[PDB]
Amino acid sequence: VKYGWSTLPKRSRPTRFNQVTQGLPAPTSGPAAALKRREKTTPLRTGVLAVKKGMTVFMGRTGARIPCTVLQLDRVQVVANKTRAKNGYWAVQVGLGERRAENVGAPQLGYYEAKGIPPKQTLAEFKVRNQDGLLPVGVQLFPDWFHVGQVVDVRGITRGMGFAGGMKRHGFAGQEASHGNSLNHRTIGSVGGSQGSGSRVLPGKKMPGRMGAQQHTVQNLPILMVDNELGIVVVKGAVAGHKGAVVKVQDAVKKAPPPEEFVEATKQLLNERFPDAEEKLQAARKLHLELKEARRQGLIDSLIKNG
Amino acid sequence: PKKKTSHMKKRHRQMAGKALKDVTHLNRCPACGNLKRMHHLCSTCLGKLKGFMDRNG
Amino acid sequence: QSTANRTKRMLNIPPHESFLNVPVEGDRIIFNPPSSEASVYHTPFKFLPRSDPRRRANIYKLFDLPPVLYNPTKSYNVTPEQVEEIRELRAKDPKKYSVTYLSNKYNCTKVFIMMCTQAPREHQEQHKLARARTAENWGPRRAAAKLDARRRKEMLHRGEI
Amino acid sequence: GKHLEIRDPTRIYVAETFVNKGFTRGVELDYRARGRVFKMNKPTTTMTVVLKEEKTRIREHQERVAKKLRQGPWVHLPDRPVTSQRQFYSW
Amino acid sequence: AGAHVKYRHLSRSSAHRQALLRNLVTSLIKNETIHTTYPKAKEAQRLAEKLITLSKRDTETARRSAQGILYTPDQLLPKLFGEIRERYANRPGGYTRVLRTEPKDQYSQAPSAILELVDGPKDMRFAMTAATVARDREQKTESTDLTKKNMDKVTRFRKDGMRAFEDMVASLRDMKFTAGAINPKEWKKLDR
Amino acid sequence: ALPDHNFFRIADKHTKKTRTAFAVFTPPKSPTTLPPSSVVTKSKAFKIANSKLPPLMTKPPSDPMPLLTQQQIARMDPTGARTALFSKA
RNA sequence: CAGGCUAAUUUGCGCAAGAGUGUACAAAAUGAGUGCGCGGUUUGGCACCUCGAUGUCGGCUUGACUAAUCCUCAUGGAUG
RNA sequence: UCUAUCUUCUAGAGGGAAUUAGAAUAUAAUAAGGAUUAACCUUUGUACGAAAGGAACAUGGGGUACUAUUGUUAU
RNA sequence: GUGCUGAAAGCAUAUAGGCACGAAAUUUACCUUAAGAUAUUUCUUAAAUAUACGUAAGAAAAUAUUACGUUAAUAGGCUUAGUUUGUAAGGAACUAAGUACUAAUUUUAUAAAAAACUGAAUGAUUAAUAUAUCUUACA
Ligand SMILES: [K+]
Ligand SMILES: [K+]
Ligand SMILES: [Mg+2]
Ligand SMILES: [Mg+2]
Ligand SMILES: [Mg+2]
Ligand SMILES: [Mg+2]
Ligand SMILES: [Mg+2]
Ligand SMILES: [Mg+2]
Ligand SMILES: [Mg+2]
Ligand SMILES: [Mg+2]
Ligand SMILES: [Mg+2]
Ligand SMILES: [Mg+2]
Ligand SMILES: [Mg+2]
Ligand SMILES: [Mg+2]
Ligand SMILES: [Mg+2]
Ligand SMILES: [Mg+2]
Ligand SMILES: [Mg+2]
Ligand SMILES: [Mg+2]
Ligand SMILES: [Mg+2]
Ligand SMILES: [Mg+2]
Ligand SMILES: [Mg+2]
Ligand SMILES: [Mg+2]
Ligand SMILES: [Zn+2]
Repeated sequence: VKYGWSTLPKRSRPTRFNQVTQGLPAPTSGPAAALKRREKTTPLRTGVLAVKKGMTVFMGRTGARIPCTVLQLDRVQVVANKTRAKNGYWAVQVGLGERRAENVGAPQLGYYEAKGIPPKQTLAEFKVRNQDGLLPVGVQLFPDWFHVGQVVDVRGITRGMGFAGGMKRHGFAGQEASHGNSLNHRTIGSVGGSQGSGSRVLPGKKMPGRMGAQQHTVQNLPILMVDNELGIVVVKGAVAGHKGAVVKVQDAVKKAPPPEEFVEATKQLLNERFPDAEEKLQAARKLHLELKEARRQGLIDSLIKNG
Repeated sequence: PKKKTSHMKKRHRQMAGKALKDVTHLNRCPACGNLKRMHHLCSTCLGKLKGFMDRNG
Repeated sequence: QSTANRTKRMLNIPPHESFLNVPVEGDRIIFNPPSSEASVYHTPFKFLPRSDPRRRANIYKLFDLPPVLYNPTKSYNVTPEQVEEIRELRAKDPKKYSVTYLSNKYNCTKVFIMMCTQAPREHQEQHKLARARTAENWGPRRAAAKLDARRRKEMLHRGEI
Repeated sequence: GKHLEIRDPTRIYVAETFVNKGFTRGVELDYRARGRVFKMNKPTTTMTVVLKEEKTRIREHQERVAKKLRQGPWVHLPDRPVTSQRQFYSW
Repeated sequence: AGAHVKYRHLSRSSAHRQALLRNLVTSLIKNETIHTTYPKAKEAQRLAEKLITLSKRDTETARRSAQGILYTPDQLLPKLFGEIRERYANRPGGYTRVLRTEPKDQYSQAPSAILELVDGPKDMRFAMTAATVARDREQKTESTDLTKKNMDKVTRFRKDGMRAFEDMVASLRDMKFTAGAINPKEWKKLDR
Repeated sequence: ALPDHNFFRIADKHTKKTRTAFAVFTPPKSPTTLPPSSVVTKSKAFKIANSKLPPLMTKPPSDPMPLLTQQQIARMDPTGARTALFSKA
């Protein structure tokens, strides 16, 4: 084997031929069984991409001081919906910020060209529970996407720390300071046993190396403030990363989804702020074919200088 | 060392990914046309202009 | 193995079951049709001259059909007068009256339209160039697989495949 | 495998090149601890360049191309040899 | 493990690094230009642009802080609050220009640069842009947009401006400085 | 219905020809504000924070921290006597 | 010295049987002198084997594994 | 006393073969690891008990923000 | 460990057969790295793309990773507001915002060779032929 208990060649595609409608037992693995054992945890609604702007305190009336982190939403749009019949799972692709057309590549320029969206800075997918979580492509998400008191999870890349030792990386105690120690104060000491333990270093052994610059999730962080004009969503506690880094905010998996009324009001606000999200998308898709066909033939110069 | 490194395992260490990289960031100089590094000042025109400003001024 | 003799024993394959029924007494001629492809020197009885005296019964007699693959049917729907119209149209507007247009109009096979008429040289040279300009858009990997298809077809007809 | 476009077949290029080692430039003494001394040989070396014209590369390419069109095409069912001889028929 | 470096340490002690920067800024004013390594030219560039900012202040504290950076104030302060103060009176910052150059020391092959004072008697970009214009006129070529963009940079804030630039071009053509210059139309036909 | 867009062109440096061009979409130049939403929900557990929506598809203030400190000071000090009692005067 | 073979002995255990104790009543608990065993920790025997040792071991750093369980979790028996 | 050659190990890279012409971006099945403690109040001082004593079960103890909950005063 | 139904074996039995309760252990869940199928009405006919160089950084032993390069706020400078020092003076490592003042800056830099086989479905264009004889036509 290479990964797990399967000896199947990686180039073989037998999935469609083993169907439960033919009387076979529903497999315990596979995309279907993976979604069924995550149905409760999976968030009902999509998330938003936000930029960490700094830390502060939320002073409340009558005496409450609550340390909080400020996350700003900078033109958060819906770029693509990942359905189960096309991708194998439900998710929404969200975009953040903007990027200069010259820096965006042609493969991606034609990707946004087929949607009517300006090129974004970053893209990220948020898994939703079912088809009710998919939103129209091209709608902007504002801080009001959440409500005050709603607990969320913030996923961000932690601060980089380069090559760390044993103390900072794994919390090793180190050795003595002055009682005869010899050049071994912050070193890791023993790395194993002897011939009875395999005459080798055991896989998974803790050693110095690079630390940081990895994704970290902080769960169950309430929402203390929601300001649309500023574009910020103030969350309690600390968040991973530096100021100016993009983080992913979504409902908490270990907490019940927001009430049915809220999940519907937020969806009802996208139909008001953007009454025509499909007409603007179908028009962009209709234009992409004309330009894609002009590029193929080689007459793209004519359309550019048409008006 | 426990053993002597063979001709194969020593040739891997010496040349596998350690081939000298060809400098390709070369542009011509506007004043004289001579080849120079990109974003850098011509060495033959620097000395000549640097000496031309020392005689007359 | 260690020796060549030891290798011959590990790689042994026994002879056919038929050869292992040795007669205890006397000699016997047995029928052992082999499970192999017959050569072209085993002339079928239909290709033997009536004069030839070796046309015996099957050796089985001395002791439905498979699925169709290609059963064509020839049809003659073009009268002599219609062969003159094909020669007029083709020579008048060879771009509008192609062999496909004329084939569908007269209900004929595309090859036949070429048997009775030929496009002007200017038009013929225009077709070879189009396919010649198409053979320059092929990379080294596609142009090598397109040449192999042309060699495997000539080899097939030389008895080499 | 590098693709070139030769407009001047007389252009000189570096066909071959190898480095050899020559005599010993000098000898330095390495004074270590414990009154130990070691000899350090200063090396001198040479290089050989074999210069050829671009006509050699245009000829060597035509040979490689002719050797690739001489190995024949790929056939689906090849006639591989059976390398064991036995004094009986197995079929 | 700790914080990042605030600036370059240049493998020197604290006091040795404060004297190295005061010497490069002293030679920059005295000579109007210096040819040193790139990391040294980029660390003194921040101290030379802050010393010319003190020369544009009317307080006495600036006159005392300028005395605490130079190493011969009695001989260089009159030049700082004199010629230099008048030169950079109307410029909003950016008084120095660091230009990358080929190694000054070939032994170590350490990348070098040229730190200079813009609009100065030894401005190397004002002369290199004058040599380009001299060649273009002397070969009936058309200046490139980058040459036109550099021609205006070296003549916008300069006192004489275009007149001083046309004189440099005239002095480089009467000297035949552009003799043997490869025409820009023959650069695509050259390999060596 | 077709939103505004501009064309980005990728040209060759060898032949000076258009290799491929795309229609880059740009957000509305004049930002369009919309009337107040009519979605009113009554629930004790939550409130929709749709008080003041900004113009659609516009960059928010880069530094909301100093703007946020003046919102809490104006909420924790509606008069200013506390802010002035420790000012630099 | 460690490793190797053995298991007399052990501060390592299990099972079988049941004199006896348990006011009564063998097996709630308890279990004389014994039998059948597992295991390789202590003290030993041997000597295949020259090597880091005579307290063969202590502390520190860092482990990995075992389960015959001190704590935390589920649970049968207990005229006692 | 020892500047680590080899295997193992911790990190990070050069090249690569991919259903296969090559890419940009977002990515699933799956794989390998990580996290892993305990206590206290709360039973109608209830069941049980002559009394002295005294449980099991279950809920809650995120809020001087939201919310939940319990009180306090005003309507 | 504790049950329901229930026979072999008229009884009994949570024994076979048919259902079930049940632990800090296991599995999932949760989190991270890895994996790289797939997706886009995505791009590319000698490119798409990547690299190099230059200004850098949420990255950092090298390498790699993530931006930017004038149609530009990447870094430095300058300016204002903060913060700090202190006489509400004078300064300043620092933070934020603004500002093209300085540097991303010389005349087609480098790498990238680029659509296999069989079956099925479905188009376009074309002599996609053979045999007899040595002359034939024109002037
Ligand atoms: K020490
Ligand atoms: K039981
Ligand atoms: Mg960092
Ligand atoms: Mg310590
Ligand atoms: Mg082993
Ligand atoms: Mg080993
Ligand atoms: Mg000595
Ligand atoms: Mg040094
Ligand atoms: Mg000192
Ligand atoms: Mg008794
Ligand atoms: Mg126990
Ligand atoms: Mg009991
Ligand atoms: Mg090594
Ligand atoms: Mg996964
Ligand atoms: Mg617990
Ligand atoms: Mg309260
Ligand atoms: Mg029964
Ligand atoms: Mg029963
Ligand atoms: Mg496509
Ligand atoms: Mg290119
Ligand atoms: Mg570095
Ligand atoms: Mg700046
Ligand atoms: Zn020059």
